[PDB]
Amino acid sequence: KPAKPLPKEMEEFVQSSGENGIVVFSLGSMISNMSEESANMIASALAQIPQKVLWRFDGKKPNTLGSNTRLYKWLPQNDLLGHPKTKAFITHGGTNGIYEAIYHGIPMVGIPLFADQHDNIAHMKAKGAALSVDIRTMSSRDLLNALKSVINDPIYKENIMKLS
Amino acid sequence: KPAKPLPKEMEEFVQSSGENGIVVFSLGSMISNMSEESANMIASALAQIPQKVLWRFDGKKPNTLGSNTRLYKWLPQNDLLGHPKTKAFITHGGTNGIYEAIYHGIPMVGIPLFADQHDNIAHMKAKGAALSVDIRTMSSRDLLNALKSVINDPIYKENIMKLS
Repeated sequence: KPAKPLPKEMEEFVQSSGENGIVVFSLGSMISNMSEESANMIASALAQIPQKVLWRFDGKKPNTLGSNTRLYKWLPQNDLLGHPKTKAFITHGGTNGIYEAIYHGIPMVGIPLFADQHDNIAHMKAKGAALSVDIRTMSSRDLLNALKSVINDPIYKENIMKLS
Repeated sequence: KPAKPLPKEMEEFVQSSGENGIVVFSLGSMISNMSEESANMIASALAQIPQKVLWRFDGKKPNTLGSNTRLYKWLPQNDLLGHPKTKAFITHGGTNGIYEAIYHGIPMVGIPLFADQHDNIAHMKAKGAALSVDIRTMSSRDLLNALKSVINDPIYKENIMKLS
């Protein structure tokens, strides 16, 4: 699972998303162990989307961050995934978050690094419950496009929700 | 964060630790990308402790797994850390996990692999809020000695509850 309310200041930010709703990037645990320009290429993508973004982040502030995007050292990932404004989930593709993504039926953009992460996202994509990015090159536009598909094209939400 | 209750099945288990209480190993997101013997070493340290242990895990069941230790592909880490029966948190030391442990008063053993994790754990260690393992060599007994100290010496708790 059941989802509990969010902290006030965070609820306030989610509610400011009107009918566009929210994107959650959690955990982004391996972003700090990548180049400043990767975080940038991503922040560039997140910025150009009408959704508010809550991005689970600890390192240096990306200098492409949007006014849509807020960086938090800790997020209630699960509480957010259960929010009625959540449209998409961004994750490395650790099994834990994909279980919560499935539970609450929130379709995903994967950004894997290690085989574990690649094969988990490959699986959800084969089930049309996610799109994936990077490994092979990546442009902001590649992520941006991935993000507008899953958010706006309702088939990805049908597909994740046939898994729960 | 607040902690909502666990799933009934996970509550039966947690309650089966009586006056020993529980250890949470979550997420251990990188356990999948290290050798089988690594898991078998850790499992051998977890088995040697009267606590029940919930380990967030998604590969090949370790063959030195204890009867006290159960593997789960997903955990409600935050609800577990909340639970009044929790004694110790084992984590790679990512920022997110150290935030819930601070919030809830749960001392930690870090098993860090990256710099952000090596730093976060070194801070916690110096606050007297955690011990740390691996990097340099690593034997089961190092992880056991660490565990018993944090579970049993009430100082490590006292220190983490000054941080919250």
